[PDB]
Amino acid sequence: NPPPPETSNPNKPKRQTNQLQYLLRVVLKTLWKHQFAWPFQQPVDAVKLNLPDYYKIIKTPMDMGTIKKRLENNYYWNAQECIQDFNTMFTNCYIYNKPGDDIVLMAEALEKLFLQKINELPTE
Ligand SMILES: Cc1sc2c(c1C)C(c1ccc(Cl)cc1)=N[C@@H](CC(=O)NCCOCCOCCNC(=O)C[C@@H]1N=C(c3ccc(Cl)cc3)c3c(sc(C)c3C)-n3c(C)nnc31)c1nnc(C)n1-2
Repeated sequence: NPPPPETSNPNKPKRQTNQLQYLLRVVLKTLWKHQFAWPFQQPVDAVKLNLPDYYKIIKTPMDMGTIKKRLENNYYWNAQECIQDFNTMFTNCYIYNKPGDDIVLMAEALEKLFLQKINELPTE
């Protein structure tokens, strides 16, 4: 297992935004409470899951556990940076797995929920 994605950067000035607050308050909390959140609340444990090829195949690993920390650490520069991490997290799941897999069906539901909630976003 690699080290997790960084959750802070001393050279990146901390920053907070109306949308970044909404993404932590509204968007992240919804998916984190969702029944399908559990495979995404932390980085993929390739060791525990016996996935030797994962971190060779998945070049940009991302998870909601990382996203939660970054929103709480004001690591994100703007909402768009947080949004892309969510999409990257779903994409990794989609490409690494096979069609019909349960983890795909769950990621679909979580992604439709993610998109439904960011239609309700301010502007910045
Ligand atoms: C004694 C033997 S016999 C034997 C072997 C040996 C040693 C060998 C072998 C290998 C190397 C060497 Cl040198 C020598 C031998 N190889 C095996 C076969 C082999 O190569 N295995 C390793 C490759 O496995 C890849 C396929 O993995 C399928 C499962 N996918 C996942 O886990 C993805 C993962 N899913 C879920 C998930 C799933 C379902 C649900 Cl509802 C929800 C989530 C998930 C997350 S996070 C999380 C916390 C979970 C639970 N998650 C995310 C996010 N995104 N994705 C995932 C083999 N083949 N023929 C023979 C004979 N052998």
